[PDB]
Amino acid sequence: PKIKTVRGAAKRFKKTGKGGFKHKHANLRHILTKKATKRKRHLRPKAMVSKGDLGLVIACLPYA
Amino acid sequence: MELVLKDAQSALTVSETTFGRDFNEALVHQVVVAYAAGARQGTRAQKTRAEVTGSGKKPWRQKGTGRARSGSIKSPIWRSGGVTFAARPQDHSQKVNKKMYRGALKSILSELVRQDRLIVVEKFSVEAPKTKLLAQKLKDMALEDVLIITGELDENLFLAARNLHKVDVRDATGIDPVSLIAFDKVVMTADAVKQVEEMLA
Amino acid sequence: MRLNTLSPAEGSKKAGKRLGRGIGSGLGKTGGRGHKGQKSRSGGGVRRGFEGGQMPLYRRLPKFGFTSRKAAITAEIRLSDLAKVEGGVVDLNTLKAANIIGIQIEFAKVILAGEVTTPVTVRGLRVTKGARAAIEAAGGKIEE
Amino acid sequence: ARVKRGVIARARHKKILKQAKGYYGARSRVYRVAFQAVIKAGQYAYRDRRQRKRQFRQLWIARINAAARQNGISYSKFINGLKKASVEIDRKILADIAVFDKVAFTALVEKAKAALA
RNA sequence: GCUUGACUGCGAGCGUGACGGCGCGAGCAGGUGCGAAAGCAGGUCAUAGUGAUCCGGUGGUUCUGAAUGGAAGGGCCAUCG
RNA sequence: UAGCGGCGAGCGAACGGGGAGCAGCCCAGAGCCUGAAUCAGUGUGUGUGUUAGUGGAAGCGUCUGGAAAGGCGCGCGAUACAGGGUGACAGCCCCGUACACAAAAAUGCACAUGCUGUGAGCUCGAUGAGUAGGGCGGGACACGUGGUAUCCUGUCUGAAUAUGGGGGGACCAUCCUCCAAGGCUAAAUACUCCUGACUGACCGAUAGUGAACCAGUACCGUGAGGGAAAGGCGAAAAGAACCCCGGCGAGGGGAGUGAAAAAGAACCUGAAACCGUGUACGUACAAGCAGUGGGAGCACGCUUAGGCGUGUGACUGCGUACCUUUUGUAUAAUGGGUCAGCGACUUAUAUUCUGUAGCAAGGUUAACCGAAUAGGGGAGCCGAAGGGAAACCGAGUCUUAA
Ligand SMILES: [Mg+2]
Ligand SMILES: [Mg+2]
Ligand SMILES: [Mg+2]
Ligand SMILES: [Mg+2]
Ligand SMILES: [Mg+2]
Ligand SMILES: [Mg+2]
Ligand SMILES: [Mg+2]
Ligand SMILES: [Mg+2]
Ligand SMILES: [Mg+2]
Ligand SMILES: [Mg+2]
Ligand SMILES: [Mg+2]
Ligand SMILES: [Mg+2]
Ligand SMILES: [Mg+2]
Ligand SMILES: [Mg+2]
Ligand SMILES: [Mg+2]
Ligand SMILES: [Mg+2]
Ligand SMILES: [Mg+2]
Ligand SMILES: [Mg+2]
Ligand SMILES: [Mg+2]
Ligand SMILES: [Mg+2]
Ligand SMILES: [Mg+2]
Ligand SMILES: [Mg+2]
Ligand SMILES: [Mg+2]
Ligand SMILES: [Mg+2]
Ligand SMILES: [Mg+2]
Ligand SMILES: [Mg+2]
Ligand SMILES: [Mg+2]
Ligand SMILES: [Mg+2]
Ligand SMILES: [Mg+2]
Ligand SMILES: [Mg+2]
Ligand SMILES: [Mg+2]
Ligand SMILES: [Mg+2]
Repeated sequence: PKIKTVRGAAKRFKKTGKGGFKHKHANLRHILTKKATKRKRHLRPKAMVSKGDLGLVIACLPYA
Repeated sequence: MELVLKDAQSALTVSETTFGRDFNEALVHQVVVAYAAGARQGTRAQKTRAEVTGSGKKPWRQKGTGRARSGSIKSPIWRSGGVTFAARPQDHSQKVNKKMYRGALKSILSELVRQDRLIVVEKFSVEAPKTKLLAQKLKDMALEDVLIITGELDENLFLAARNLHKVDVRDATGIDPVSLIAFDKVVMTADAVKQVEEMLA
Repeated sequence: MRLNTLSPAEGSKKAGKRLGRGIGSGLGKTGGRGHKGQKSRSGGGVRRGFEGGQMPLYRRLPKFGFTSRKAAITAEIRLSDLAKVEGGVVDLNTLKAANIIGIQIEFAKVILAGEVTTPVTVRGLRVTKGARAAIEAAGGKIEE
Repeated sequence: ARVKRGVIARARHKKILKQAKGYYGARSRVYRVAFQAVIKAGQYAYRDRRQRKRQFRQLWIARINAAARQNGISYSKFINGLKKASVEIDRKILADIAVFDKVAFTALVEKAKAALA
């Protein structure tokens, strides 16, 4: 049978050009009043998955 | 390149890419191996511990008896038990790329003309379907173990070769890699080689 | 060239591992599985993404975005594909006939990829400004 | 392709049992015990190829010491005398001379005593 | 005393974490305060005062809208439990 | 994939495309024409099967041997060198095989035809109501009630009826498309208790069916049920007349048979554990994983004065099994009485990486067709472009008023 994608991972990681994965930052859902604007601003752009975590992501997204 | 006929003593022009290329042993070996795998029937099976006839009853209680613990009389450790990895009917056929198959035939055909194992004649036939005639004809050509390839499959030539062990006839479209290697000589009519070139581009 | 003289290429038929076949093999008595624990057991091992109980990476990060149904019916065409078409004039139908875009494609865009050499008439397709210059440079014509 | 193990298993069990000839009891009869006995015998043989070189040198030194004291000198002063006399005869030969040729050994002691004196 | 820089968009370059993250930051653009001006201000002498994701709420939104025009729903931004 | 999902674990379409196969009809109704197509039943004839069958080619000499089919020599057949048997391995000894034929009788399938029933065609009408829909409770749809279309209905209700109604994923408008609440329908598909033929990089008596054998038996259980062990003399029984010991025994020794009886029915081969008889050497003042290094003596084979080999091993140095598990085991921790047989990293499908081969900005087909491993089939899949949540832009794009 085909490998099944972890659908939860597919909704959180997008494959980039050179094979990396981009993702949205955490800590930007609620409780922002107490967060400094500088901190919230640096959480808006998408970030790349770190090298230590690529093994977990690739295993969960075999068809990405 | 020219393929000199054996009787008419005239040359026959053929594509150099088909009959004059190098011998790619690694390529030919894969196609020959894949052809043998395609011949496998693969009809066999054993019984796992699930298929062995018997009861699921525990042979004796878990503790107290002083024996090694057992859970099923069908265990593969036991005599008459199942096979641990019992076989199933499988399919051993491999895939061969179209270009790798055709590329291997060219390397085989070009190797045959290099070994002088390919004989080209203008025509090859017998009057009546009698193996005595065909056996006599091959003795005249000093041939005993030979694969004969013709353009149109004649019934008389087919019947006359059926009982000859080291001889078999074949249509131009019916050639296979292992047949071209298995036989000592390969006799092709001038019509067959023409049809083979169109088959191999 | 005989059936008992063909040989495979050097280094093409590496032998497989056979676990638990004595000391000399280097894989005996454990099959390279270590000593104990979950991973040494038959059928043992944790599922994908499991990190021992810590909130896994694909769960501590937020979901984002949505999937566009229009992107599935949109394709991009390279300049090098304009010569594969039949007849010169390119549109949705001629690109589909040339097996260049999918049968369900409704929107197609030509981009500056590859190179075009012959005059081509693009019709009913969006064209990037870079590809528009290259098509007109080869005597082509672009019409909406 | 079922493979019966009977022929090759008996061959290698006989190979072990043949090397265990002369061992006492089950050590020359049953494979489980004979196999351990053969492995242990190989370990001892490896170890004793090194010990043999120590035991023989120890024997030569003892014989040289005896023959030297028959001539009025200890092994220590005798060896030191030979090195001061630039004689490079090893202990296997000295012990051999000490047994089979007394007069040649006495000549060596005279050579050693001269280098000391 | 006068004030709202407890600004918006960014950010060279570092620090610290297995990671999720956390921290420092000159300078640039827009607009502003105080000062005659040079300048200073992106909260508080510094280091504690905190909670991922999911689900859902509220406001906004030259994004999407399952025949089409809308809408619902979704996304994005701000924010709440 | 789109989606569904304590948005967890997992579940998982459709549209569309390529193929196999292809078939459409009837009632809710009268009339005219009428019994006209069609199907079924029931006969008949023709054809082709099935159920017994018939014919079916071609070799001798010599050597070894118990025996020739083997060796050697010289022939012959082949639309027959599939296979089996025959005193060892047979194209030509036998049975067959290729091929050519064969049915009184029953029967399958086709056809044709008869009989019986069946009704075609045309015009004009008609157009499935406690139903659709709805409320409530459930279920089915990939879709867990969610913004939830669609389907089913236990309960309560309840239309319109072609000027009409349904659907197009909440819903409305427009447009498109179809006509529910009556039915029938071959093929492509699934399966094998069973029959025949054939095949196998399937097993070869602890294997293969539990069962190669009088096995679902013996045996076990109140019962449901459970469930074994056990194959091989030889070519041919020619299976040992007769004699002797013995209990008119068992068993054995002769004789005889046979190529072989050390093939004698407890029968091919006959391993190991285990138990004996004989010979050589050692051993009754000697302490322990029983060996190893050194080593006398004795016995024996030699060569031969070779002073070597083999067996034994007085005496002596060193030396606390193996596996497992552990920081660590002679451990008084685990496991093993021994031998023989069996007994554990596989298979399928996806995916990634490495090697290798082909082709190369291209590569490759899947199902399927196909005297089929060929060839056809390019539906598709991957790659040559990315950025963005997305519209969109595009060698750039996003971010931002920039
Ligand atoms: Mg938010
Ligand atoms: Mg079995
Ligand atoms: Mg093919
Ligand atoms: Mg481990
Ligand atoms: Mg273990
Ligand atoms: Mg451990
Ligand atoms: Mg296509
Ligand atoms: Mg030393
Ligand atoms: Mg400023
Ligand atoms: Mg001022
Ligand atoms: Mg403070
Ligand atoms: Mg719409
Ligand atoms: Mg007959
Ligand atoms: Mg005959
Ligand atoms: Mg709609
Ligand atoms: Mg229409
Ligand atoms: Mg059995
Ligand atoms: Mg046996
Ligand atoms: Mg059973
Ligand atoms: Mg059995
Ligand atoms: Mg008797
Ligand atoms: Mg026997
Ligand atoms: Mg004594
Ligand atoms: Mg000791
Ligand atoms: Mg312990
Ligand atoms: Mg350890
Ligand atoms: Mg302990
Ligand atoms: Mg110790
Ligand atoms: Mg112990
Ligand atoms: Mg003890
Ligand atoms: Mg204990
Ligand atoms: Mg024990």
